[PDB]
Formats: sequence, structure tokens, C-alpha cells
Amino acid sequence: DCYTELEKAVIVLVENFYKYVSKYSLVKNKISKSSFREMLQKELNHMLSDTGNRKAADKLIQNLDANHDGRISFDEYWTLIGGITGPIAKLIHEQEQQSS
Amino acid sequence: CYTELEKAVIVLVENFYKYVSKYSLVKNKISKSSFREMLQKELNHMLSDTGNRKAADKLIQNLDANHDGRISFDEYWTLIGGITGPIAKLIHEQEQQ
Repeated sequence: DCYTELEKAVIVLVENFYKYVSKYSLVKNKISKSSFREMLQKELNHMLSDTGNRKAADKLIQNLDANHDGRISFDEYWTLIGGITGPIAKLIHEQEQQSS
Repeated sequence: CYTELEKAVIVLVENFYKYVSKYSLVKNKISKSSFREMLQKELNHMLSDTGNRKAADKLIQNLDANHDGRISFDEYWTLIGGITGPIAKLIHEQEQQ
């Protein structure tokens, strides 16, 4: 009984990123491309059923900024979760209205 | 049901539309004052510190000049992440202890 529901959800977003960093990674604030694709596939595969959906995801992965190291920071993973989740948000909230 | 990561994306979406006022003629949008009411009511354990708050305050001052003065879903997602990015590690090591 303290934390708020939004605050619980930021926490899940934040625990969910760090679950994808491999144990004994010398970069332990960053996840790999292939570990990301693996999260999308496993953690979002309801929200990513459509095939327009699924596809527009991987271009964001593939469109990404080339870097010194090629891994994904937390700020980027957040920005990517948000390109997925943003064109659908109005549909996500519509669907919530449907039932309770 | 949905994975715990899905049900938290959903909770970021119901939370932003909870702060669209009832009968507003714009939605896809909250005003900046309702976003601060959100920060003060929904995020008050994570924004306890005056230091965070003045960082979050200034994110809201650097949003782009609006044809509306209001916040899209896109802007709000990028402000919740501007609040969450710098303390992310801290959230992670907290849940660990």
C-alpha cells in the first residue's frame, strides 16, 4: 500500500529493460539489438499481433543510430517502446473503455 | 492475459487520458497544468525530491511552442521518460535491496 499505479508501471518498464541486459555484461546499463527483438517478441506479442504493428517495430530497431558500441541505452529503449506505443494509444484507450 | 510489460504500457495510456478533462474539445491532449497535477498526484513518491522536480519542471519549459499550448501523447511519453531516464538505475538498485 504505498506506490501508485503509474509509479508501479514505471517500475515494471524499468525492471523489464534491465531483465534484458545479460549477466556478466561489461555494459550493464545497455541491452543488445538481438536481446531487444527477443523482448518485443516475448513481452509485447499481444500488442504486436497486427503485422503492420510488428513490421513498424523492426524498422525502428533497424532505423536506429549507429554507435561506438552498437548497444541500446535506456533512453533509447524508452523512445522505442514509445514509437510502438504511440501510433496506437488511442486504440489502446478505446479498448480499455470496451469492458471495465 | 497480457504480460506485465503490456499491462504497464496500458497503465501509461490510461493515466494520460485520465488527465484529459471531461468535455475537452481536444483529445490526444492534456494541458501543462494537468500534467503538473499528474506529476504531483500520480508520481509523488518518485518526484519527492525538490532536485528531480526542478529537472522535470524544466523539461516542461523546453517542450516546443504549441499551436495549442497542450501536451500530445508523444510529448507526454517523452516527459515521463525524461523523468525516468536519470533515476532509472536508482529504481533498479531500489527494487533489488
